[PDB]
Amino acid sequence: MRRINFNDNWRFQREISTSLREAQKPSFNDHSWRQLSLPHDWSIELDFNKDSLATHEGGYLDGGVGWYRKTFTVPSAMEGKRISLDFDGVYMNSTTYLNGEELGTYPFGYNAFSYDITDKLFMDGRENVLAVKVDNTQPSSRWYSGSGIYRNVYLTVTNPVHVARYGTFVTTPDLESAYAARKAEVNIKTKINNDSDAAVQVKVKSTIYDTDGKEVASVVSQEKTAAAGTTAHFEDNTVIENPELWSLDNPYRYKLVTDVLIGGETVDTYETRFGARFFKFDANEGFSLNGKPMKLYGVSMHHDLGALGAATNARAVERQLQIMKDMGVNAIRGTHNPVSPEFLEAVNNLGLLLIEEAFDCWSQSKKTYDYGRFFTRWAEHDVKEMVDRGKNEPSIIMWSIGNEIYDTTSPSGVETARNLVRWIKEIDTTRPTTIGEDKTRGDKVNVTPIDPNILEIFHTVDVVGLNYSENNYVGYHEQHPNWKLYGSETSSATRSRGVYTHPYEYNLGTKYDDLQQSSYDNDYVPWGRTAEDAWKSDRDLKHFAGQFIWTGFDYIGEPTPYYDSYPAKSSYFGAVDTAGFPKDIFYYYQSQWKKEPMVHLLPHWNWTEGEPVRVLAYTNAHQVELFLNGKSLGVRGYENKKTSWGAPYKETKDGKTYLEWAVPFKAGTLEAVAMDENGKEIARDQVTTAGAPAAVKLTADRKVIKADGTDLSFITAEIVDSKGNVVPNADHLIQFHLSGHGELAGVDNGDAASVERYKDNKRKAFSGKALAIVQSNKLDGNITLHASAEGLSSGNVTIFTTA
Ligand SMILES: [Cl-]
Repeated sequence: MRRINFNDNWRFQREISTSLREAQKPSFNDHSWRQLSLPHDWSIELDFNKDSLATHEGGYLDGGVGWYRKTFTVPSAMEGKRISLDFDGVYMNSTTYLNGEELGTYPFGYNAFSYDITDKLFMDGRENVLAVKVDNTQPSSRWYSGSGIYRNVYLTVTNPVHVARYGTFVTTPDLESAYAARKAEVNIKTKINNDSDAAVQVKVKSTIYDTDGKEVASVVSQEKTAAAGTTAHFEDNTVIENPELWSLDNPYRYKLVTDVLIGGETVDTYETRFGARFFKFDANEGFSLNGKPMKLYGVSMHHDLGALGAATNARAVERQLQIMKDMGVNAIRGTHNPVSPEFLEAVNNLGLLLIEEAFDCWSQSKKTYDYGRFFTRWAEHDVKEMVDRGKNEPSIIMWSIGNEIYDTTSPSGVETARNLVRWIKEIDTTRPTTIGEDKTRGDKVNVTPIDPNILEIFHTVDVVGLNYSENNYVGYHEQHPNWKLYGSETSSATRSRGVYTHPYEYNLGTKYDDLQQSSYDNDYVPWGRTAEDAWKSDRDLKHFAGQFIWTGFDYIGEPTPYYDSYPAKSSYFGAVDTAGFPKDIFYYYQSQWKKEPMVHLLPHWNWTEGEPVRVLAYTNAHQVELFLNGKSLGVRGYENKKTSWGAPYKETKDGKTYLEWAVPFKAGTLEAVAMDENGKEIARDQVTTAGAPAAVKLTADRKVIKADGTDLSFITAEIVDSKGNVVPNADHLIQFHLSGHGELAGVDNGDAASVERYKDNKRKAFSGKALAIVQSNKLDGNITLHASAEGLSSGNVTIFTTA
């Protein structure tokens, strides 16, 4: 096979009391070391440490130095092949050794890297020893990084003449024109390395298949010389008749098969999935995909997967992006680093647009051990790795050169911004460059005079991302009519799932004794906005392409506004908690961004008789009538408004994008009946007063999963009363017992202020719920999860795994 899974049969040990510098030596004694499979994050397995050098920013989880070793033989089927060791990502500052000799060192923690080991392996079934030193000396990060070989590891095995790494570039030049003529013009550039010791003549055959595997196009290149140790470049054009475009609703991808021909014989075969799509950022009209105008309904996403830490998992990342798509999201910003290949696969298959972002710093460091100290020597390598990895991916629309980069106020920053966009364009000229810039925010009210160096950087990129800068959206468009503006980072409102504090108080960067934030859209950072305010500023302007809220999902670390407030260890920014459980604001975004009628009530209905409860309805319906125990508490409605260019939206006469009642509490059932303009019912939602806690209820998101050792079932554990109603403030400890053909990969409840382990077999409910993550093994069979709590009845669920 051309690519081999190399994740199995590793050994791992943290450096704690004594130096592991000798672990580079083949003869080093690792018989005491832990045996594991990658991917692996060593930080997520550790207890929280309030004295951690990671601090609150890194979620109080230690990093430090760790070593991996693998002892292996080479199969005889690999003799005379080119062999490379491919890491998708190691966090961070790794040094790799084979048979006691350094292959190299790799500072950056979020790019793939590769070492040719063809001439370094012992063949003849002799033992080889790989040793990887991982140096995550802290503090290295403003968010939870994780530590170790947290992404997949592979061998690439080819004949001496082969398609290079990232050796194809498939494009659809002038697709808008071609498509109106019922075709896609397909430009294919192919790089062939000759790693033999003598020149060859080589041709490239390019065959395009549809998703059913039907051939749709074919082209054979002219012959070209490839001298020994050099790359030959080919460029070929073909046509797909009546092409299927890649779009959000139909994320259709073709497959290019590249055959490398020498003397008519195939010496290499290489596959490239791609999509045909075109898009535009317009200074006046905003964004459009395949000629359809739309706003970017965007979220920022960090790379951790909650209770899995950084350790990549295709199903976990697909689940996060499915939940974002359910919220009405059409676009993601990879804040603030290249994403995993599993994340790319998910956005390509789900139909989501992606901004890929290289850097959280250039040379000026944000944290002592971050990439800043490497930047001046490695930035060209790392930015080109990101672009070269992702240039064929239809989901990727833009390349961000950085986020909130201090250097952009300096002439040094101007020169760096020119270098980064030049280096990107040497790989890919088909996508706009961008940056996320916060330093024009100024006083949040008036149009900020732009720093001269920021202004020259805004002229250097194709598309200007503003962070937290609503006051400039109109002014910069008027003063710079050719700029394409969007919100690269917005809101940073803070909220805890199921917490309904200070209901009539709108507070900025305020801490409470409960270590929580309120889900009335009424807690947000001093630089930020409510969800509503950041949305209104965008909604109202056609020229503004859209926005990427901070954030879609909670992540580990950055527990703002609880800066020094252990056990506050994970974020409040997410629309959805680390466990995948939506907060109320998830339904606010649905109400603004989706067409399918919905209505969502908050808060819960467990209060004290007589107390006036602030009741909200998030809804895209014209009106809602609220009922308590079957009796009307009154109709609330929107005006059917239009933006300046006639786009319809719903807002009250007082400017609200939600509906509101004040209800004297009476136990029972509160019901929201959503109606169209005519009074016809189009959606309903209810909340019931819960009784005493009685049982643990388990629900699997997927009852059947693959017995491949990596597929997951996400099990919701709820605390319910004797009628099955979720107890909305329940915090009961749930003990999980797993039996069968699987393992408990993690537990979570999304509570930012919990220092319960993620790697454990018990978890407290938070606001009624907890999560258990069940992983398959390689033998098919049944997995049974039993969940108990003191004084309650137990819950049980069976998962089937298929081989
Ligand atoms: Cl593509």
